[PDB]
Amino acid sequence: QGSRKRIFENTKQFIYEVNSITDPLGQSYKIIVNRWMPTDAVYFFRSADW
Amino acid sequence: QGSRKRIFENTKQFIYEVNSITDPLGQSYKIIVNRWMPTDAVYFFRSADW
Repeated sequence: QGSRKRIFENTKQFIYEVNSITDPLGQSYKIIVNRWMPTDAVYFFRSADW
Repeated sequence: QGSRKRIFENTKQFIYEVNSITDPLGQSYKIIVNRWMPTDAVYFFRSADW
């Protein structure tokens, strides 16, 4: 908790916080879930190099 | 945790919280990581006096 880099999303009508997690280095990570994952592995990427 | 002065950065679409640590004296300090460090010490500076 004490090392949780909060990150929000302003929309002019609501401030939607994001389910993000950060490492000791400060690198923030957003967490999204997909129903078609193989269920026996996790993926880390930027969604732009692909 | 209770004394950590959480500072944020607006970007017109997101609010990225910075990984800043504060001292009991009330001053805040950003935390940046670099592979170029000697790995055995840390530097406290302003980034504008150099």
